[PDB]
Amino acid sequence: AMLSFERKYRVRGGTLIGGDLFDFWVGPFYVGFFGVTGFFFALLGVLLIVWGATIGPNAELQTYNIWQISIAPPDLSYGLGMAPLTEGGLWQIITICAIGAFVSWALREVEICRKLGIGFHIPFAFAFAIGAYLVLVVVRPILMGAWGHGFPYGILSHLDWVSNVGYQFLHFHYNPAHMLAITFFFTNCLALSMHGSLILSVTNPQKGEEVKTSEHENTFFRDIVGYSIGALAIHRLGLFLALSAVFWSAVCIVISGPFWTRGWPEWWNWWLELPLW
Amino acid sequence: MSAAITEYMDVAQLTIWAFWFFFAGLIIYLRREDKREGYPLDSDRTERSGGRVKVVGFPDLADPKTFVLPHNAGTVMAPRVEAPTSINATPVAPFPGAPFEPNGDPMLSGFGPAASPDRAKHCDLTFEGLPKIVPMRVATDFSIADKDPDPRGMTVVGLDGEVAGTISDIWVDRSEPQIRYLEVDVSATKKKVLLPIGFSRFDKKAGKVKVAAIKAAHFANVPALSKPDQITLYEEDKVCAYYAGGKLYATAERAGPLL
Amino acid sequence: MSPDLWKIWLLIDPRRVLIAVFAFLTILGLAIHMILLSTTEFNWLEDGIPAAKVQQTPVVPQR
Amino acid sequence: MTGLTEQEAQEFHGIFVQSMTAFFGIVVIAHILAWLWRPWL
Amino acid sequence: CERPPPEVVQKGYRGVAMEQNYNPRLLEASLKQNLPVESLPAAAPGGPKVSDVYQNVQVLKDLSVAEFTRTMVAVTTWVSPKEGCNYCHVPGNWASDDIYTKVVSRRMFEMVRAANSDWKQHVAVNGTGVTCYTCHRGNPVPKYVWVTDPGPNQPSGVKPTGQNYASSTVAYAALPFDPYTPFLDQTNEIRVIGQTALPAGNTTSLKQAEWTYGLMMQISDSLGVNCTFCHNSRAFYDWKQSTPQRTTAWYAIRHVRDINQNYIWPLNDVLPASRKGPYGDPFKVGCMTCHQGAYRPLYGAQMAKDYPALYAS
Amino acid sequence: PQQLYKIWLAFDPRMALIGLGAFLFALALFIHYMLLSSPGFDWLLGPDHAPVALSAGMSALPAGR
Amino acid sequence: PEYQNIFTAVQVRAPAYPGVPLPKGHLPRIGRPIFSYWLGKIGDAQIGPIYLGFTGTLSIIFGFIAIFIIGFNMLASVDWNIIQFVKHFFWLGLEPPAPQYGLSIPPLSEGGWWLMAGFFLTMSIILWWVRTYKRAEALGMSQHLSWAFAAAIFFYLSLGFIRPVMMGSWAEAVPFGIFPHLDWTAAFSIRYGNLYYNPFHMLSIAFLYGSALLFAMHGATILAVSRFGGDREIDQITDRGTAAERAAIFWRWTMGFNASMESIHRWAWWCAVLTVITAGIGILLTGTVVENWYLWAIKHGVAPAYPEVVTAVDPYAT
Amino acid sequence: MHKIWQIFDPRRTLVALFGFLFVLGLLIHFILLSSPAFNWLSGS
Ligand code: BCL
Ligand SMILES: CC[C@H]1c2cc3[nH]c4c(c3C)C(=O)[C@H](C(=O)OC)c4c3nc(cc4[nH]c(cc(n2)[C@@H]1C)c(C(C)=O)c4C)[C@@H](C)[C@@H]3CCC(=O)OC/C=C(\C)CCC[C@H](C)CCC[C@H](C)CCCC(C)C
Ligand SMILES: CC[C@H]1c2cc3[nH]c4c(c3C)C(=O)[C@H](C(=O)OC)c4c3nc(cc4[nH]c(cc(n2)[C@@H]1C)c(C(C)=O)c4C)[C@@H](C)[C@@H]3CCC(=O)OC/C=C(\C)CCC[C@H](C)CCC[C@H](C)CCCC(C)C
Ligand SMILES: CC(C)=CCC/C(C)=C/CC/C(C)=C\CC/C(C)=C\CC/C(C)=C/CC/C(C)=C\CC/C(C)=C/CC/C(C)=C/CC1=C(C)C(=O)c2ccccc2C1=O
Ligand SMILES: COC(C)(C)C/C=C/C(C)=C/C=C/C(C)=C/C=C/C(C)=C/C=C\C=C(C)\C=C\C=C(C)\C=C\C=C(C)\C=C\CC(C)(C)OC
Ligand code: HEC
Ligand SMILES: CCCCCCCCCCCCO[C@@H]1O[C@H](CO)[C@@H](O[C@H]2O[C@H](CO)[C@@H](O)[C@H](O)[C@H]2O)[C@H](O)[C@H]1O
Repeated sequence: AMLSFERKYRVRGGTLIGGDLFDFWVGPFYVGFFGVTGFFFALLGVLLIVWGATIGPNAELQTYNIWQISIAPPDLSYGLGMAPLTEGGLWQIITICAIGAFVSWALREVEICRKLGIGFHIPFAFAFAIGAYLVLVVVRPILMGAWGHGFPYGILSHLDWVSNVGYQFLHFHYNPAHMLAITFFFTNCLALSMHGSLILSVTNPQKGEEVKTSEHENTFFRDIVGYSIGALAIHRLGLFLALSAVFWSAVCIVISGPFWTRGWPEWWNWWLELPLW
Repeated sequence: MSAAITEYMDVAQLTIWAFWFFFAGLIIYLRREDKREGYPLDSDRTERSGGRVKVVGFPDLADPKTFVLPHNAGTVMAPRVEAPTSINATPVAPFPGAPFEPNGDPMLSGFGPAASPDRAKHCDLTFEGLPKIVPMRVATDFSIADKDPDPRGMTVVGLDGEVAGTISDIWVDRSEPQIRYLEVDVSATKKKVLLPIGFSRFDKKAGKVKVAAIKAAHFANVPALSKPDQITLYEEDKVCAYYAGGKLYATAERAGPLL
Repeated sequence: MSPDLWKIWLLIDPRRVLIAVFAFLTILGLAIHMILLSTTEFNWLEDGIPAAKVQQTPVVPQR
Repeated sequence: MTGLTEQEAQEFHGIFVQSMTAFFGIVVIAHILAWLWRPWL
Repeated sequence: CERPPPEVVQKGYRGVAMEQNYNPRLLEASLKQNLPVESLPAAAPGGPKVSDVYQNVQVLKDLSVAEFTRTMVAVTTWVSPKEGCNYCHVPGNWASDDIYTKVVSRRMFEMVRAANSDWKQHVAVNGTGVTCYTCHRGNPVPKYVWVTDPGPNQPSGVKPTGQNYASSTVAYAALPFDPYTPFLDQTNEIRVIGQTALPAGNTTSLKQAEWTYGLMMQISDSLGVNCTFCHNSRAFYDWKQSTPQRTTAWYAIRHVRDINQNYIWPLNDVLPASRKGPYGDPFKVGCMTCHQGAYRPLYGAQMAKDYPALYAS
Repeated sequence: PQQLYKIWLAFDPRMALIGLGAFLFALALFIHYMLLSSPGFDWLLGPDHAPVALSAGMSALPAGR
Repeated sequence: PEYQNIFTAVQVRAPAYPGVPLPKGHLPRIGRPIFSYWLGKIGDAQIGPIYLGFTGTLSIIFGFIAIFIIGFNMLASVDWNIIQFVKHFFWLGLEPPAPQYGLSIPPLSEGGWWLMAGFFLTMSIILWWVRTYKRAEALGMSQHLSWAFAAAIFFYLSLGFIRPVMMGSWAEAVPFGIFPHLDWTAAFSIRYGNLYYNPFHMLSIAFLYGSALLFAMHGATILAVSRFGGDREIDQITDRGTAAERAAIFWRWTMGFNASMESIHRWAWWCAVLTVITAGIGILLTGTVVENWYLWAIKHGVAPAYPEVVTAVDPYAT
Repeated sequence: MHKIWQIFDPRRTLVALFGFLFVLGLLIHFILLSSPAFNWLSGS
């Protein structure tokens, strides 16, 4: 329900669509109009995933093992048209439901932060992950030419899809945007570990000692590496790294196939064929 | 000493089960740490039961943790008791989960986006015991960076682009050199009010400050300081909350909806 | 062009356009010379003209 | 809105029209030569 | 950089992503480089026999004179069109053998006739066949031969590694750049993956998987395909989940080993020194010598069926 | 429509011209790219586009299920 | 539009801050701090000073020797041609001894230099860990950072030292190079049957994605409430203001549960450390108790099954 | 007609147009170089 200091903040208004029709709370959650739409999109998507598991790929390979349940996209011979329900149209319906649910979630966040009077950084950051998913299942299939290029919905089968797509270019480590995205991911993990460690160390000092001040935080990292970035700038940098990783991963996957159809090492030939050497 | 314990079990399976047990323990620990602020919850279940059933969920709360503050400022318990308050609003509808209406004049109501708790009434201190946020009239060793506007004498305009005063002084932070506040000399009451940087946009071309939170006529109700050289944690929160309330209560079209 | 074209410099300062043009033509010339060096028709060093007078051992025909 | 006088717009418009006309004439001549070299339609 | 869309061929189950992608412009340019040659008209059947008008015929003993001269005319076009017939035959007569080209060609005839009769599980699935033009393409010396690569120069006291150097033989990766010698000439194990879930006496090192990877990069570059043309990448060892082309490749490796060990090496005495590598071995045959970047030589053009002198019987 | 000039009483023209120019340029780029992808309307291939014919039993693409 | 606090509009310059005084028996800090204007638009515009003790000097010496050996071998691999060194720089590497030596010492050109470089680099890393511990303890702070660094060092040593000794050969170790060590990463997966089916690999990937998600959420949250003074996290921890309350309430309304201003930094700490812990185990189980991860997953009913639409005849089974 | 520049600033539009024209020219030249039909360096 409510935290002991929450009742001051449950005010009316700030909705995008609906007004007073859906302006209420359900337990701890705020629903609104987009809450209703997103919840029922998610419910239908879940029920269709369960039915697709019930039907199975055949009558012999059907199983309720959670690692082995997979719902697959259509064939490449259907192009961008609509496939029969049992032959890959269920995947398309579930994809539409998932997109609807994600957009509803983002809009509900926008409503919540309008109500609380805070900035809009959080839905803005969520839009990057939504865009990466959309590149995975919408932009790349259209550029390639068929819905069959999307990945299957299964816990272990989409790993098989990733592996085979990676080996279609004979060596995926030599993709340059892939290297940039991996560098950003590793750097983000390092920065998060350091931020957590420093805050906990300052807040929980040695025994029989008082809480440390803001000067200690800067002095520590100036004495380790000779530079300190600050309290606000560490959060700036964390957001920047986490979003750059996703942006460059989307770039790396959208150029594989649509814009390059050979092995990835060969792409570096422009460097090796310069007249300098 | 081999890799097969039985006909079906092996080492790499026992290792994953041990990891799952450790992970369950870690999740319980983290959720218990999460519950040091705002619990036990305030719900209908407690008040119907006459203050008998306390809503904490699972897991329950931890034993109190002690923070000791520097310069003999005192001691604070991480899980503590706080006095229940009477809000300045009134429910829109009697069913549970209904919103509240900000009774009175919404800007001067202390409810909704214009709400804040009551923090300690003492100034934040440096490593030597000085006040932390002070105007540049006492932090004389500070200076404005080169090739920068120096926003003294800039006119401040309200939400509707109407001038509401001029900047008189800049409040900076001794421990970390950066600007935390602007001082506006309102030309409607002959008073001076503080303005957080997070609510002001620097138009460096024409030398202006844009305040999109409240209108020009609203600069006459900003909460004031006790002394003209330092600020306390209470007053800073009050000043920020007053401007935050304008993000919803400024105009008739800001309550929504679009359709 | 128009006789009154000289007013253009009342909008653009000489320094920031002189630097840009001088830093631009050099890059363009380098790029064109490299593009010509890349082709087999307009490479003046390896064209075989005039004659070779350089003897050109077992070879590796995989490369 | 832009803080320009009337003549500060008139002279700019006149010189802009003259320069753009000359620039377009150049590219028209270039495209005529290119078409006389190798048609692309 | 390239622009979409590509031409896609699906090979596996939907959602498994076993597909081939081609750039149509690159495909058209590659097609322009692999056209076949229109065959000669059929000979008049009958007349004098070969074994009664010629002396030093050894390989083509069971033909007719018209077919014999037609075959000679065709192989003049396939191998040495610029030089003509004096390239192989000493001027003055035709029965003399005092030149190395005639001996080499006599061995090459047997190699081709063996290829067209003994390895039909490789070169006769669709009846494409093998002719002299498959390798030479009108040149006396084929364009895609290999020798034992010495690699970049090293200091006198430094032991070479054979890797960590950019090379087109492994498609510009930092893998061992000479996979020909241990696999396509000698007979080393290509399999490195174990076939049990738990350890049982499989002590293959991690450095041998890189040699296998280099050979596979060379193979896929020679055929112009990717890995999923023959494999499912979640189990490279599993024949049950592979494609029918993997069996053809398995037989092709043995066919190339046979060609190198039994037809090319014994000729190392009579070939001139300009046909040998720095180690003293001649030019050898690989996957690139016939396919030249296509999944079939000449994309499967059938010109061997018109010449009955290229079959053992 | 008779009194359409009132539409400029609600929308600022200075932003409207920027938006219209940007949208029109984006639409033109998209349509040109779509034509460039299509196999019928591709002028970069040249007026004298002659694809390679297959003389014998040859196929440019391998077979697939 | 509204100020998003992504860049600093107006900067303020105060004199340099030497730092909190150190206790007796410490060397003075070296260097005089200077200010950078463009660096001040995103963070603090002050660089230096630094503290350099004895452990810090030893780390520098050991690490520079190791890096010099690596570079010298990369240069020798192209026969002292500096231009060819620049051309092939990303492809060059120094590589471990051959598999026919086991755990013995080969000649210099055949893996001795690799062993010496690895030893010196490991020594420098250990000394740097000791330096971080000492600097944490000199100011009266706790030792969370040294524990996280210890986890990273554990994964590094599993990757380079412990597993080769368990397998009994140096050829199982990773080379020193840009493209060479990516080749090693690919060959390791190929040799041991599709590392996607290693469950500790799955856990490690989950924790990496979780670290990215947690840092994005925390950064966006703190930037959203920074108009209330939310960036000063210590004050909010010791005296909860509107920033912490609004940050908690946003997430409680969004997903039903929330953390604290103090507690969230614990979620950050454990998520990153568990990324490398589960990594170090995942490769210690590979080749020692599991031979083929795909067959292991089939044995435990994890790998999915597909309809048989393409298949091949086995030439070893005729 | 001579009233656009009251709405649009001239100084920035000059540099914007100058940059846009050069970017477009470079793009068209690169595209033409990538087509074997219109390449003027190796086609002849
Ligand atoms: C053989 C295979 C190749 C390879 C082939 C590929 C292929 C193919 C891909 C990658 C992709 C990635 N690879 Mg790779 N990659 C390889 C080796 C690596 C190695 C390594 C150590 O070797 C690393 C670190 C990586 C790392 C990466 C990342 C850069 C990237 C994945 C992150 C991402 O896309 O976020 C994206 C994040 C999302 C999509 C999250 C979306 C979630 C949204 C918000 C939906 C909500 C979720 C859910 C419904 C909510 C409810 C759930 C519960 C009910 C609560 N690869 C090998 C060499 N790699 C992927 C990529 O770049 O994608 C853009 C990709 O497609
Ligand atoms: C872009 C930077 C990183 C990021 C940011 C980010 N994620 C976010 C947010 C932000 C800022 C939120 O505010 C939002 C949130 O609420 O967090 C608590 C969220 C969120 N990120 C989530 C997950 C998530 N983020 C990921 C990644 C990332 N998120 C990036 C690394 C991943 C990865 C890498 O895999 C996952 C799994 C959720 C916990 C949450 C959004 C919840 C949501 O959208 O709920 C609405 C939908 C449902 C409740 C049900 C959907 C119904 C569908 C039918 C489900 C199945 C769809 C699917 C296509 C089929 C199955 C797929 C198979 C692979 C199994
Ligand atoms: C929680 C797991 C994550 C993690 C954590 C982590 N890393 C850490 C720490 C922690 C907690 C530290 O405390 C420690 C540190 O100091 O952080 C600031 C560190 C660190 N993590 C580092 C790197 C690093 N971490 C990585 C990853 C990760 N670190 C994980 C994702 C990676 C990856 C993904 O590959 C790298 C590369 C270092 C920057 C630092 C530890 C540095 C160290 O120990 O160095 C010892 C050796 C030397 C200093 C040798 C120097 C010798 C000479 C100075 C060389 C002279 C030549 C010179 C290089 C020429 C070029 C010019 C120079 C001027 C640059
Ligand atoms: C038996 C039965 C009912 C079966 C049904 C099963 C079915 C069908 C389930 C499907 C239900 C579907 C499809 C939809 C329902 C959706 C509903 C109602 C609820 C789902 C909510 C949801 C998606 C929760 C996911 C949350 C998860 C898993 C991860 C979030 C990331 C994470 C680990 C967060 C933990 C740490 C937290 C709380 C961070 C937030 C947080 C941050 C980031 C701060 O910076 C901060 C700063 C200062 C103070 C506080 C905070 C703070 O709390
Ligand atoms: C101007 O610059 C000069 C020329 C001076 C120097 C320049 C050098 C350059 C350009 C260097 C470039 C280096 C690069 C690109 C390095 C890349 C390194 C990478 C990517 C490394 C990645 C992984 C390597 C790992 C994980 C190796 C780990 C090895 C370990 C942990 C081995 C430990 C071995 C031990 C402890 C062995 C002990 C055995 C004994 C003690 C007997 O050995 C003597
Ligand atoms: C079809 C029946 C023929 C004929 C008439 C010839 N060849 Fe080949 N050939 C191949 C290779 C790798 C070599 C060695 C490289 C070389 O020596 O140039 C040869 C060599 C010859 C020669 C000798 C040419 C010379 O250098 O003097 C001659 C005269 C010759 N061939 C004739 C490879 C192949 C093939 C690939 C497997 C095939 C098929 C053929 N050759 C077929 C023929
Ligand atoms: C984290 C929870 C862990 C719980 C279990 C703890 C005990 C773990 C013990 C296993 C450690 C690995 O133990 C190692 O296994 C391998 C593989 O079987 C054994 O190898 C041996 O048995 C295998 C299998 O029959 C045969 O190839 C041969 O007999 C021999 O090589 C080694 O002799 C043993 O040293």
